[PDB]
Amino acid sequence: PLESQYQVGPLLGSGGFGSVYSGIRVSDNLPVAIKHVEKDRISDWGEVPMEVVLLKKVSSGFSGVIRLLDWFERPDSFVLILERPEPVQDLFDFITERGALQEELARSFFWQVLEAVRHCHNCGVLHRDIKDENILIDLNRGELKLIDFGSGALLKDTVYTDFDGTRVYSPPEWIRYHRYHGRSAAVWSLGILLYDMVCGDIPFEHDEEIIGGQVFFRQRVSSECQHLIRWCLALRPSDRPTFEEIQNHPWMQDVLLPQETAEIHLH
Amino acid sequence: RKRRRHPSG
Ligand SMILES: Nc1nc2ccc(Br)cc2[nH]1
Ligand SMILES: [Cl-]
Repeated sequence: PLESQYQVGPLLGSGGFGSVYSGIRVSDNLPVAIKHVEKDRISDWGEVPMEVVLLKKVSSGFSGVIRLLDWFERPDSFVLILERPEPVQDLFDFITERGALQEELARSFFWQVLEAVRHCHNCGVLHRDIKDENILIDLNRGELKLIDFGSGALLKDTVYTDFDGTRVYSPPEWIRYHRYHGRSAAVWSLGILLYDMVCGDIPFEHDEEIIGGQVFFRQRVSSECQHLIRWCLALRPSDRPTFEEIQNHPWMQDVLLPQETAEIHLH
Repeated sequence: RKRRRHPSG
């Protein structure tokens, strides 16, 4: 049974990830998101779509990744039931409405994203589409959640030569050579994300900007934060920081707790 | 300056 377990509400959005509806689990009124993905658009499979494999690998009590509650196969599609925080806003819309974020808030958000991406990598999962559009803010708890694992892959140490994430977050070695390694490409996208948070939009729109190696700051940003961004956006992948080096960076120290973040910046 | 979403997938 699928139409009897959940009450379907309005469409929340559609795109490369499929179509996602608001829903409620009938048994206990739990808020959920109901995500439909057409089979003809699923490139990678595992043992079910790769998206389901990856979501199951990262599922746990840890709150930094979206929780897959259940899934169903239909003749032409798969349906994924995801936890739904309420109230919620994705980080793209949040930055559009707020503009450039205060660095204390960017620090808290960026820290939580780093913890979530570390969790993915610990679980053998490479997300490959880290961006503000794919991060949800649980506004009451001040907790961020990664969503949209449909571009992801099993984490490996050899080279990737396929990519279907977001090009303006993709690294210059992908643009130039169609070759990247998982961790250093993730760090590049985290540099784009951090710039996005503290400047109000991403730094690069065009391939020539991505490979050019120049970061111009369009908002007042602290020297420490600029340093961390430029390090994550190093042109040479081996010149980028590890996740440990990012979290030990001086700009990242004294992070707010999630509930402190909600009370100061979200309530 | 225009801010926009970007497709993936
Ligand atoms: N793409 C996409 N995945 C989602 C998971 C939960 C909620 Br709430 C909204 C979502 N949109
Ligand atoms: Cl999702």
